[PDB]
Amino acid sequence: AAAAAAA
Amino acid sequence: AVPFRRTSKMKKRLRRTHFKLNVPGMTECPSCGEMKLSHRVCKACGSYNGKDIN
Amino acid sequence: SYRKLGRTSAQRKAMLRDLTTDLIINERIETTETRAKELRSVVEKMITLGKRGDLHARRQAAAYIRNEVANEENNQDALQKLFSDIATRYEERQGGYTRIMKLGPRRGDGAPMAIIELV
Amino acid sequence: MKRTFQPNNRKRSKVHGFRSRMSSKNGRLVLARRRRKGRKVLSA
Amino acid sequence: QAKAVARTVRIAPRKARLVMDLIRGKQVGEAVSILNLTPRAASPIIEKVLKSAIANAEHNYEMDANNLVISQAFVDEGPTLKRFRPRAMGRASQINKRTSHITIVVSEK
RNA sequence: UUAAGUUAGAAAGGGCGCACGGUGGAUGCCUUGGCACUAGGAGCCGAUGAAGGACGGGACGAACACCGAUAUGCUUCGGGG
RNA sequence: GUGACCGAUAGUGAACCAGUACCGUGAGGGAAAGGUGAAAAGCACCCCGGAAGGGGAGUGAAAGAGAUCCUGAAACCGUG
RNA sequence: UGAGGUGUGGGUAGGGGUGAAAUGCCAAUCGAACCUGGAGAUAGCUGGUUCUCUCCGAAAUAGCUUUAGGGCUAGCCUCAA
RNA sequence: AAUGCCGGUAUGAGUAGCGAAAGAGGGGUGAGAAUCCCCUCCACCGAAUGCCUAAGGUUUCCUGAGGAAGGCUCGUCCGC
RNA sequence: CUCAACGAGAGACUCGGUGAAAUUAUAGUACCUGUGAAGAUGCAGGUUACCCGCGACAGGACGGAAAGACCCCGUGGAGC
RNA sequence: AGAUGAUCAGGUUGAUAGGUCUGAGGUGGAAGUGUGGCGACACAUGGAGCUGACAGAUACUAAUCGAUCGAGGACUUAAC
Repeated sequence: AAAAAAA
Repeated sequence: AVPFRRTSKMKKRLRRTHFKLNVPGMTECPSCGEMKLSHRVCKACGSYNGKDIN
Repeated sequence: SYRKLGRTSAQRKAMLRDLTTDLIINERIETTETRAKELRSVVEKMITLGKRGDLHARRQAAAYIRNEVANEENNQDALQKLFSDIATRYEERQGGYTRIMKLGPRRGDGAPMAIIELV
Repeated sequence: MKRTFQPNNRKRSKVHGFRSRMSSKNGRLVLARRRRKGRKVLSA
Repeated sequence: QAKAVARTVRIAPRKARLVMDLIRGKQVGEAVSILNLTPRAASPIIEKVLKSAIANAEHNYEMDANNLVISQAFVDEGPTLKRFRPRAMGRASQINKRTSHITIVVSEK
């Protein structure tokens, strides 16, 4: 996936 | 926006070369002194060319 | 170009009217230097309005002078003071009714202060 | 906003009070562990 | 030679060095008048230390203060008072209330 | 004096070494307290009101300890000067 | 009464007003913090300073011993 | 003006409650709240493992394995008789 | 040498920030005033940014001194 | 937007007062072409470059922040 | 000209800025008085009044007194 959704 | 390496002492001192501040334009007051910065009323005697105007 | 002095235009007008009237009563005030430079032209323009002495110049000056008492136990307003004392005092002099004398910097903010006086 | 702790002394004394814990053996064991550790405040 | 030490007055040392680097090496008659006009509000504290040193030269040794000159003008650091400033999202950043030792030594030229 | 060459010194500030200081509580001494046990004793206190607390009591300001409107205490019997 | 047990980051969490301060509604979690000198003899008095803090003069064996106060390292900050 | 908002006093407690149903909420915590114990759970996994010198010195192969980055025995190393 | 624990101190750096929204002048105190007090203008809220009264806090209320630390600056002022 | 141009206020800029944080092996920290754990500020060859700052931009430092969430493994777990 | 430095025009044998006067441009017929109307309003005085940075005159005001930096010129060779 490699989704950049860092919180 | 994050420092990669810490600044060394010598680089910090080289950057602080121009951080110093200058001597003001201070001159002899003709009434009493000493001394009086240029183009301002003297804080001691309250005179300016040359009346006591406070 | 005139200065903005860090204020809104309405605040600029109100502060300039306050400083002009306060210079007109107390005859010597101590402000910052740039406020003095912005104030002196307005003050000599209002003295020039007081020079004419007619009703229209007085009604022009009434739109700028705030309603504070000038002379105690006489009930004299500032607007009467322009047309009674200042205009008769500066009848011969053509301009240059104020001078600015600089003081040292202020303690709290380093602001260069100045003495304003009617001469 | 409205946070978690909304203080009320009656609710505090009704839920965490001395007589609430003395009314069951569970709170009696709570007070026994409180006395055994030596805490100055035994209950709310 | 006379010496006056401030010893834990509330001023950061880096701000005191900005005056002390230029006051160093001058005659004491041309040193108070520098401090009066800078303004740099650590300079009243440096003035107090300087007048203390000149008075210690006049009273304890009689060194004829019109001939004095500043010899040693080092600034040291005192103990730091630790304060905490609340930030966004509960960060609790640290604030250092710095403290300096101001030392002025006067002597003959 | 000209022309062509060759060198030193330059420090706004900095580097290294040395000297003199400040911050700090590591180290070294050092216990006022702890940790294991040994030889003995003691192993229960309470409706004749327990364990534990709150509130108070000193000429004097708050707290620890002590005491309980007889309140920083009160008797009797011994020790001691 | 004894340790081929510890010595203040160790040893009980706690050598110090410690299950205290503080955190949590609550059950509960839970610190940091010893050392002047033999004797306070704790710097009378003078000067600068509003005071704090200094420099002399005294007490002290030592004042660089002066209230987190024995010795005082290094990181760090400075002056030549 | 209503399947309305809101105050006070109460009730339902975790293999549970509550849910006009989202795996939502139950003290900034939720496909199973928090605290204390079993408990120093276990980890074929990752990281770390503190003074010096001398002598000798590998392997990354085979077989088997719920075995494939683990293990056991052979192969290779070292010391003694 | 554990994204180790505790304590101290740097780098970033005299950098970001100093937290909605009007101040100006003249007198007073004071060692020190843009920030404290008084006066005169000007401005803001005004189904509130006004009055009181719960829950809650608990002395924060008043007077006289004080300014170390806390007022994200100063301070002669304060809910210190 | 074609296609952007002015004006007002707050920050940014200067001065006075106060003053952090993420990060950080040491660092006197150029470019091109190659080489190399196969994508170099530090290696090789060459080309350039007096020392120290201030205001801006963000291409790189496989930038920082979270022992990748995807994929696989564990004879790990949990929910259905 | 410009964030700040810097640059440029100038510092009392002088027009650098402000004020004053006269103009350019802008806006459009100020206040007061009088006339007509019951009045809202219109007309005359009057291209009036007002005018921020645009010009030209004018030292009336501020560019005061002052202070700081700044070289005594190395040696050979051919003619002087």
